[PDB]
Amino acid sequence: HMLEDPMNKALKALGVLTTFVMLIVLIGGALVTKTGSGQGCGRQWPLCHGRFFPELNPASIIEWSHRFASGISIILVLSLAFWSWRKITPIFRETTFLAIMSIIFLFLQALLGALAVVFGSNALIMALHFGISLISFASVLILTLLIFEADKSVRTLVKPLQIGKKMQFHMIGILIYSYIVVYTGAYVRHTESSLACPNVPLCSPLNNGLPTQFHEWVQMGHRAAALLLFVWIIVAAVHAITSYKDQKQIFWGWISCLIFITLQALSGIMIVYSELALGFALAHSFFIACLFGVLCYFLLLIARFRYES
Ligand code: HEM
Ligand SMILES: [Cu+2]
Repeated sequence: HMLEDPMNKALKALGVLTTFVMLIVLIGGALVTKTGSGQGCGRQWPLCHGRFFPELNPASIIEWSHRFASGISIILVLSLAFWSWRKITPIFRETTFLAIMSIIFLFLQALLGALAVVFGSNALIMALHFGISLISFASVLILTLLIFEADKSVRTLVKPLQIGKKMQFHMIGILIYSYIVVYTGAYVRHTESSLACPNVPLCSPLNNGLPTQFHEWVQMGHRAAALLLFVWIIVAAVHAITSYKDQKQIFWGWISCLIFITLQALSGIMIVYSELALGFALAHSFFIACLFGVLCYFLLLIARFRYES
C-alpha cells in the first residue's frame, strides 16, 4: 500500500487498540461496582477482594479484564496522544484538541473513580462518571478516525460537507441533549431506581402507572428524557433522509443513529424486564457509546465546516 515507514500502520493499530480499551473501560463498568469498598467487583457480588478461596470464574475474568484495561489505558492514551500529535496534526489541526481531550478526560474519570471509592453515596456526583468516561472514549475514537483518514487521499468520512443550519441544530442539539439523558440514566443507576417501575412504558399497575415515590420519579424521568431524545432523532433522521440524501455520510450517519437509539431503548426496557441482568446492562452502555460516537463524528464535521466556510 504505502512505501512509507511500516511503523505508521502501528499508530493505526494503537488507535484501534486504545479506542477498544477505552470502550471496555466504559461499558465494562456495567458489570462491576463503581462505588464503595466493593468497587471493581462484579455488581452481583461486591466481595471479590480478600476472603474468597476459588478462582478462574467467568465473573473473575470480567473483574480482571476491567482493572487491566483501566490500568493499561493511561499508557495507551498518553502514547496515542503524543504520537498522533507528532504525526497527524500537520494534516488535521483538530488532532491537538482531541489528543488533549483524550488525556484530560482519561484523568477526570480516573479521578472521579478514585473518589467513588469513598464518596459513592453522592448519586448526583456519581452520575457524572459515565458521561466523563463516555467523552474519554469518544475523544480517542475520533482521534483514531483522523489517524486513518490522514492516510487516505479520498477520505471516507472526514469529508468537507456542507452542513446547513437546521442540520447543525439537530446534530449539536442532539449531541448535548443525549449527554443530559446519559446523566439521568447514570443517576437512576447510582440512586438505585433501576427497578422501581416493573412495567413499561408506565411505572407499575398501581397509581395509574404514574410515579408517587422518589425512585419511581427518577426512573420515570429517565424514560421521559429518553423518549424526547428518541423523537428528536427521528425528526433529525427524516430531515437527513429528505435533504441530505446526496451526502451519504449524513444520510447513513443518522440512519445508524436511529438504529442505535432503538437498540438503546430496547436494552433499557430489557434491563427492567430482566430485573437488571448485566448482559442488558452491558448492551445499554454499548449502544449509547455507538450513538455518541456518531454524534461526535458529526461535531467534527461541523467544526471543520465552520473553519472552512
Ligand atoms: C433511548 C434512550 C436512552 C439513553 C440514551 C439511555 C442512557 C442511559 C445511561 C447512560 C445509563 C447509565 C448506565 C450506567 O451508569 O451504568 C442508563 C441507565 C439505565 N437506563 Fe437508560 N437510556 C435510554 C433509554 C432507556 C429506556 C427506554 C429504559 C427503560 C424503560 C431505560 C432504563 C435504564 C435503567 C433501568 C438504567 C439503570 C441500569 C443500572 O442500574 O445499571 N433507559 N441509561
Ligand atoms: Cu432507596
